[PDB]
Amino acid sequence: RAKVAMSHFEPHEYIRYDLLEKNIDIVRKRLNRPLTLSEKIVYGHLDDPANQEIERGKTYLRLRPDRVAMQDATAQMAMLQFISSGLPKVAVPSTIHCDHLIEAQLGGEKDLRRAKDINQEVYNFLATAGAKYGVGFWRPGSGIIHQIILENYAYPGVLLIGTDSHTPNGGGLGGICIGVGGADAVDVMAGIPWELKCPKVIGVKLTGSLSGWTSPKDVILKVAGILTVKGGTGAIVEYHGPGVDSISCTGMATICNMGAEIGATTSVFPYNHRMKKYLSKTGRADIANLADEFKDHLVPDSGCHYDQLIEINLSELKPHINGPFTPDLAHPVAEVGSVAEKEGWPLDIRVGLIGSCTNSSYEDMGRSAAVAKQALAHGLKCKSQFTITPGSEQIRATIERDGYAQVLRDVGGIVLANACGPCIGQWDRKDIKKGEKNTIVTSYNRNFTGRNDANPETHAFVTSPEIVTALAIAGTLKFNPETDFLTGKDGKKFKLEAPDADELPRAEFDPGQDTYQHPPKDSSGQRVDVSPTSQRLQLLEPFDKWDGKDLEDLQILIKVKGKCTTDHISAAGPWLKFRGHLDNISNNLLIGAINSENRKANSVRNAVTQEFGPVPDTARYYKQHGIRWVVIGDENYGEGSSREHSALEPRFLGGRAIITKSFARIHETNLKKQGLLPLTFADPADYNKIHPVDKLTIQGLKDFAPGKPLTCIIKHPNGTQETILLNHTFNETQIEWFRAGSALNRMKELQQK
Ligand code: SF4
Ligand SMILES: [O-]
Repeated sequence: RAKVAMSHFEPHEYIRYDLLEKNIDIVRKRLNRPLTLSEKIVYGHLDDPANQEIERGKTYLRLRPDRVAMQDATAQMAMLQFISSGLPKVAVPSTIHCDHLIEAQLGGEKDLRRAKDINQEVYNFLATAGAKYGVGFWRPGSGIIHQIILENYAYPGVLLIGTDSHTPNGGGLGGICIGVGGADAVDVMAGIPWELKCPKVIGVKLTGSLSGWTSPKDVILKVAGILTVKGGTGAIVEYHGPGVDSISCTGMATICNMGAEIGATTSVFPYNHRMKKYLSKTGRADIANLADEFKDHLVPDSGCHYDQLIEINLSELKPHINGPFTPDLAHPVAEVGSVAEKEGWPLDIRVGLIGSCTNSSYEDMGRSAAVAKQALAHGLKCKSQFTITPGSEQIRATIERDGYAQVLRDVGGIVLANACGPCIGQWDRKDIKKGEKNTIVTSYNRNFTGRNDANPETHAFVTSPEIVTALAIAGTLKFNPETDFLTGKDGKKFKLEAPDADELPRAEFDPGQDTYQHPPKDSSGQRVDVSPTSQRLQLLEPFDKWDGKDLEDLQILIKVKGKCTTDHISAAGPWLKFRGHLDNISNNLLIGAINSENRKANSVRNAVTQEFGPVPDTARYYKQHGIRWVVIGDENYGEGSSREHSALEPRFLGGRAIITKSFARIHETNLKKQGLLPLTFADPADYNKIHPVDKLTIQGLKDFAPGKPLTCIIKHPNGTQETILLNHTFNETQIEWFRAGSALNRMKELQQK
């Protein structure tokens, strides 16, 4: 047996491709059919491969992940729940990355110094709880969670879970990396099996090769346009075909990253020589050599069956730019100017923003610098404001060293700290006023309303970093880098040629400053202090167990119209200040959702006072008076970012059930984890039978069972009653979470008490 360590920081934790192989072989003896690559890695990690029921789309798999990664906006509540479990140490390699609480304002070093003073209490809490429980800690300034994972922790065949919806990024290195809520990370840190509904597999066969201005980002901008934001739900997207070898390993991670915007469980590429190359240049040639010996297990079987196949010819793909509003409104760059003109979207670009974990590779930075040096060679600078977010300290130190950062400063860019910043709305943006209509273009991934600056009228478009750079120099959406001319300082018209740049540094990567803090797994006599008067951190009081009774005469808090993402439910931005304080963050509950009654945000009728007011204030009034309530939603409810606060906050303010036409995956799991009932209409037209004034009784909880629907009695004010049926996806493990009041309550019953 080979003894190759999982990373440079865990020299004693070895990669177990021997167990992966053994489990794949138990499973293919049972199934007698070819396995896709995602099937090999996922079934290769089952807790019990001989007995597990495997039906794509139907069974819940009990899995053993190799490691857990958390970022600091979700690590605080995952760790406060681990502290209530009472367990002494994490069971698997786990890390915390401090990337979400650094606000962009002054640029780089100045913003990091300010964040360290402002967020002291929280960074402290996380560093101490990390030292105490055996969790590795990447300090503020070190980089964004997915770039640090790609550079240090992802490898072919890993099963990794992360408390962030863009965890799929690590699929660019052939692993299965899945986004989860904080309570799912607590299961694995605690050592119990992790459950995942068996995925469907969408295959995307790539043919030809990219060339010119077309980059890896255009592949997933095209795929998002084809599948739409609800097309990937419950499936893994598995890229394959001869065109795969023409994409860099970091380009593969860009594509897997943005698969989060079509609702996919994750995305994955097969192990090939581009990944081998990246592993060797990031100090992990021993891992590339071991994966070469287990190569058969890290590619799909011949003839495996995909549930949907899409074919993309890379040689015909053109540059794309998606938005405004939703990531699946796809346009060629060649025609977004004309469409904008037509639709009334501002053509003048105020800000061009590149980088973040989706698009800060060395190759991305080099291609953007290659565009920028052509503008500089004609005496031009950006017309738009222009920001650059490096995804890690290693990338910042290396592009600084190889000269790209200076080219990007000379065209007018400001380099921001190695942190999410504008990508999750941590941006002190003052060039526009709130409600001023304007257009920004980014090389990020989500461009939903208010995501980047909390201004509903900002039209955000997502594209590749080299296209953001060319459009920031032109200053307008009415500019096509492939066809159009700019006028230099000197009066000559010139055309931008297609950027060419190296994939990886010729020299090695410069790691930059010391940013990792290993746990004393010696010492650990750390005491975690949470002040009882902190406004930022609060220990959890357990939720009530189920009373054994049906839910009668539930009040509707709000019937939501249309789209309701986790940012409508639990907004980010300034509310990130309270991600470790459940009572204070609950003051944002559902403030962005549209009430069907009046089509306004944050204005619902209080049933007792008959005043219209804020949703959190109304939910606290109902709670205070003993009125149990419900939310009614439309399709794909809870779409988006993974924040379990979206499920914790309604449980905390007295909600009992959320009834919708359908749920996004991570949010439905988070609702079940927190003791709420996520239920869907057995007939979606019944959404129209429920009016805001109706009261509901959910009956049948005594006989709650997998596959059996619950009965809902709609009680109309005129005395009419209508019965409808509601489906649920609970298996009996999950019904036990409901009966105990939460999954954490259940686990504590199992820990002998
Ligand atoms: S907020 Fe943006 S930069 Fe931060 S982890 Fe998510 S995708 Fe990456
Ligand atoms: O994310």
